[PDB]
Amino acid sequence: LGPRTEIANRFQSFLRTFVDERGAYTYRDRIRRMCEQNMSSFVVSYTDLANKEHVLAYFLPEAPFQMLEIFDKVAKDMVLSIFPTYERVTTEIHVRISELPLIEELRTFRKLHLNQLVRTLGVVTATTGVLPQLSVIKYDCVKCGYVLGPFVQSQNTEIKPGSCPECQSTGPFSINMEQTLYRNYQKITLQESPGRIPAGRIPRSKDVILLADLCDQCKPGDELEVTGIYTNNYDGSLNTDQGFPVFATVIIANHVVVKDSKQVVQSLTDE
Amino acid sequence: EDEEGKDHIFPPERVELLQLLAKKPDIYDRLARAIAPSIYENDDIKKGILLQLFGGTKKKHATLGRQNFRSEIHLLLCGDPGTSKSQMLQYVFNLVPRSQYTSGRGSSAVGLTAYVTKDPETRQLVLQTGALVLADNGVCCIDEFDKMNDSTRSVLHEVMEQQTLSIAKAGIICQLNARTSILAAANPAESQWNKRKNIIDNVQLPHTLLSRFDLIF
Ligand SMILES: Nc1ncnc2c1ncn2[C@@H]1O[C@H](COP(=O)(O)OP(=O)(O)O)[C@@H](O)[C@H]1O
Repeated sequence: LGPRTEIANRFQSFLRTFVDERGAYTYRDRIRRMCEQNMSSFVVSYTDLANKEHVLAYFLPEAPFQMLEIFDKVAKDMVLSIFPTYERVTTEIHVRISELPLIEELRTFRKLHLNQLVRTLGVVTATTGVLPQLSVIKYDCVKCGYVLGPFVQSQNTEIKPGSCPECQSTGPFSINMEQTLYRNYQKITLQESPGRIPAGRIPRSKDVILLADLCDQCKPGDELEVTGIYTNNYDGSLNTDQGFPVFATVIIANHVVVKDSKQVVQSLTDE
Repeated sequence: EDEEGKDHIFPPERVELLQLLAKKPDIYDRLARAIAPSIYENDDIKKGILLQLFGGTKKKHATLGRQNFRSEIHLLLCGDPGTSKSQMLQYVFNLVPRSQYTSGRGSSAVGLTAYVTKDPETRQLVLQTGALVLADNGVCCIDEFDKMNDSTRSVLHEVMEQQTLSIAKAGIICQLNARTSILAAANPAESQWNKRKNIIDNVQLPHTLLSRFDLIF
């Protein structure tokens, strides 16, 4: 729109306009430094974001999903436009945040926190190993023997259009094991620390999702700080019910931070 | 019979006979003489029993909020096997209102408290039951005192000396109320009390904790 175009423009006229470190801003060059090491995990400052334009604190929680998407789109359209040399290897991006003036302990988050901006910590426990999932929907026709084609995918929902090279026909189908896009996976099970309990009873816990960029960093019993966001499996079997819906809650990680972080770590001041 | 209080109130005609009994200076020995059904040897203690028959005074401490000194009454019987302590008091189990009868190696400390396990009624496990807090003010006729682990008998110090409980487990954590009077039928590590070796050491206990008791007749 007129205004709904200006989101990406604000990012563009942010990353090379809001400048500190005595000139020659990070996000002028920090993105270059991300492309250099082949990471694709650029991270953003909420502090600096508010120091530029406060506006995108309220325009986030109504759908932080679309905020993050409309950001990383800008990272591509900048990178491959100025670094078309990049356009072989990965050519896909998403960004992170590390400034949220809040720690929500566990046993603190409830129905108001639904599907919006979050922070919390805890302790790791046993979880899964290393697996991928899918990323794109494509099958194979057999009435005409064609491909159904690739189809636009919703987060956990079916598509099934009639349009396809088989005279837009062939309701039935089969599926291949290739020509389709993949995505690593790993899980976590988060517990709360033995210091900040309610002083003597059993503790609480909920589970957390990490994604293909995010695996083989955690371990059982490790130190941590994560933004994450509040999930909802939208149906853990609604019907003629219990005395209670069998619902659950997860957090999906955007930016995980280790609070030990025993590697060579810090950025550089300019001088 | 039991202790509802309301469903037990007596008529005045019985009060006639009750105060009639009270009108005997013979009453000091009458009920102690009415303790046994037929036993007619050396009842000289049955007067000492009867102060617990008429089971103690209620010196309440709703007065100052301080120091909570109940009229704690604690006496035990100890001696040889000849005495019918177990059988006398098996019959007295058929006397006491809160009649209990356990003894050394009938139930552990947790065999007295926290009967915790699964319950398929809830389809879950639950924090659960005990023994003594059902027997408040009551008695358990008890024998074979010198039979338990040190796990038990360091509980009894707590109650005999404070008449309390405060509990801490991973599930429920509790500060309940528990309080009552004793009967017991302790025994030594011996077959006969050894002549020229007092129960000051014969029964198996320490140096002045043996002295601690009110008086074991
Ligand atoms: N006055 C009495 N009336 C009835 N039985 C008696 C009397 N005096 C002794 N006995 C008998 O002596 C025995 C006492 O044994 P018991 O007291 O049960 O052993 P312990 O002293 O280890 O408890 C009982 O079997 C009981 O029949």
